[PDB]
Amino acid sequence: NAMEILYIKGDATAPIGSGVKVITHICNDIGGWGKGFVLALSKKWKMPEEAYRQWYKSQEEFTLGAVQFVNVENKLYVANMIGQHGIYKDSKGLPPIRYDAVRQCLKEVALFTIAHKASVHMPRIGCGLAGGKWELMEQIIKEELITKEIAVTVYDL
Repeated sequence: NAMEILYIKGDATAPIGSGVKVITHICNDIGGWGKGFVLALSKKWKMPEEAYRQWYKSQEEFTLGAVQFVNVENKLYVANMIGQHGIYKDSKGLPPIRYDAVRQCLKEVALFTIAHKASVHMPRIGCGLAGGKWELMEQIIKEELITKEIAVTVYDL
């Protein structure tokens, strides 16, 4: 019980603190990169977007629950986590967010972060158009990261 999610004001593309850092965000499964946090990423680094777009074309494990890790600076990675289905709600009004997919992604982030002695930095992942409910998303993050003593910072903006 040593760790707790930290919430601060700011921009997850400008992560706080020291050591190796992984910026985690939720991507869709159709290769779309044009709305929300991805725009903040691409302002600062071309690599996450380009890696993701190449991944979409490769169709090599481009599936819900999969994660691509890209280096953007000395000691800084971005995790492109495929955690939402499509961009818009489906025919029965189900929002794109897939909580099970996000959890699977976070299991892979946990292993990566442990191996690299890293901390996690994120926006309020899933909130907004993906239709995620923070009270649920937060619980998944606590279970998959915080309980293993991986620091997590959520950036409000």
